[PDB]
Amino acid sequence: SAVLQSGF
Amino acid sequence: SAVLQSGF
Amino acid sequence: SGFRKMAFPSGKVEGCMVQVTCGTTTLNGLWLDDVVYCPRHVICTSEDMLNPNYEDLLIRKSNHNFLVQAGNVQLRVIGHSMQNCVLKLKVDTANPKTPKYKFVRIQPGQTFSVLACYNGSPSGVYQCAMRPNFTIKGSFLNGSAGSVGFNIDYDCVSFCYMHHMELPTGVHAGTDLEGNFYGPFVDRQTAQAAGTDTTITVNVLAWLYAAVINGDRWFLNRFTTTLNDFNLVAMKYNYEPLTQDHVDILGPLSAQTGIAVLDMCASLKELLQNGMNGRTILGSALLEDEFTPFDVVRQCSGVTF
Amino acid sequence: SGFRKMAFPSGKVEGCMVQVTCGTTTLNGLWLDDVVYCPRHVICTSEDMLNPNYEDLLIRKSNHNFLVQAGNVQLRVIGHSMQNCVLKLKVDTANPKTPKYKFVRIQPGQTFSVLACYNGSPSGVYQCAMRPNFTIKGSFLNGSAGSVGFNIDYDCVSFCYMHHMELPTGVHAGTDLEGNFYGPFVDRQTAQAAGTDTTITVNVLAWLYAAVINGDRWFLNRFTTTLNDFNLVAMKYNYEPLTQDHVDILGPLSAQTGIAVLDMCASLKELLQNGMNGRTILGSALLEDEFTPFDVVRQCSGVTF
Ligand SMILES: [Cl-]
Repeated sequence: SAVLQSGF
Repeated sequence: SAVLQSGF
Repeated sequence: SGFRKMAFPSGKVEGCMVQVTCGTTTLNGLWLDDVVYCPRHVICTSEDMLNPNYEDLLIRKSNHNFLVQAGNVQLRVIGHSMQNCVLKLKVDTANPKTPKYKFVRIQPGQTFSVLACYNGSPSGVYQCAMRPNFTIKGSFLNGSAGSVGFNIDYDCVSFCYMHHMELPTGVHAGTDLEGNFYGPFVDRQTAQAAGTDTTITVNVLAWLYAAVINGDRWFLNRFTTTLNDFNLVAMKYNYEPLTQDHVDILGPLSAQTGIAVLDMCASLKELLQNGMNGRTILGSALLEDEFTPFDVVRQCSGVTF
Repeated sequence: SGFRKMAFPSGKVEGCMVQVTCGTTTLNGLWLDDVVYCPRHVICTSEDMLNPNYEDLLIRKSNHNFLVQAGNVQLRVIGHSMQNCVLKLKVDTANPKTPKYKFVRIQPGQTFSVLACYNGSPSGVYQCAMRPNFTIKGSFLNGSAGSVGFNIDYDCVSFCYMHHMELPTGVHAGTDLEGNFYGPFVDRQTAQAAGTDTTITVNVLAWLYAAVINGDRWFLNRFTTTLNDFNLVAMKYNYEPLTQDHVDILGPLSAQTGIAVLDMCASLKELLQNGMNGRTILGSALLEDEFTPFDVVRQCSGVTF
């Protein structure tokens, strides 16, 4: 699937 | 031969 | 001489990168004048990503819920709005390092430099193309969302891409700086797939002209072709159609080398039908399609900014 | 994910580039504090290049014979000396944009970013490796001499390369910032040739680890090899010997992927003896040797500066 590339 | 890469 | 995949100098963009944090979610933002632009998924948690109602999630956010850091300087957010898929955070200081700039929406086949960033600090710069299927083949990890793609013309930075997400097979998808996605994608953790990608024919032809200028001419044959006959073969190998506008755009390179575009096309047709037989062009064993004609001209004539 | 040839952000270096002109000869210089460093061939005319007596030519130059321009600002030269193959022009203003910096002499196999410049203004940035024969495969036109190669560590720029000349077959040769040439070359328009180049084996192994991290694992076999047996095959294909230090340098990548270095070596040996059979690794149809192990770690872990 599509993965949103924000971070922790 | 070797070429020196200065400019005009 | 020599020919390399060259990115734009990144200094003008580096002074614009900040970190935006909303709770545990952190990504990069672009600080221009008194506005910070960032992907709206910063207001998401990990559970919200499957099906986020972005309006509901943003109604619950106050200005102070956004922590914006430019290096050591914390910036006070004094307003916020959502435009399509990007947040706009009004901040109380204008960025002193703001360059002259434009927002542009690029066409597939066009190239740009990406400044890969994490936590508001740059990791690296590289050039990439907008693929015909509206993805780019970048290098992006978690945290990179908000990194931007750009072109430079003299002193004006044209921002054309904000990074948002990774799609299956490791390709990347994002928006223009007005927050509209390139291609038929949405900022949701759903099943989405990049469509079939094709080879940007006009860019391959530009790269073969680059090779000729650098003295790699073994693939030059003696035949010519018609545009329609060329496009019959190109189509079979998943190449985009060459249009008369493309032929005209290749005019300066054609004039420089003395090789008509339709003659270069005859040589490309033979490469496609017969392979390279172990040979390389410009150090490459595959045909390269991520140099536009302008990219070749810039690199081979030394345009500066 | 994804993997690309990534250059360092160039902002810190861009603020240091100036134009140096001595009569009709013009090239780039590096303005650090109150000194401008540039290749000494700027004091040459086109005839002087065949066999220049640099001491005689510089005795005839006064401070005012050097025109140094930083954009719009003309800089007054108040002293000049020659150190090996570089000029040092003392100027009357210290560069306010001087970063924290070191001069380093890099080893063959190491990589760095080049900021290609003409007339003191940047055209582009790209990453390159110091080849085993002490050349680099750059992209440099007339006017580019004085462009510099660099690495960044946090805030410190390590300058490692100043460009001077092009050798037959389109490879490039230069000096460290103390003015000593890399390799057995001289700044003269004489017959000089790059020696036989070899493939940096430790870098190929780093790149194969990069591929595994990105999920390209088709070339992984089930055998192992000894170091000595590996080096017998590598030598046949013009690869550098792998040393135990190299095996240790590959340790972090090995640990990350769970593949012992000697197992990766067994897979490289098969690629060398059998080819790729039309397949690609990381989008490439040839083995790539211009990513160091640190380059892979930086890109795959997202180190910032
Ligand atoms: Cl290739």
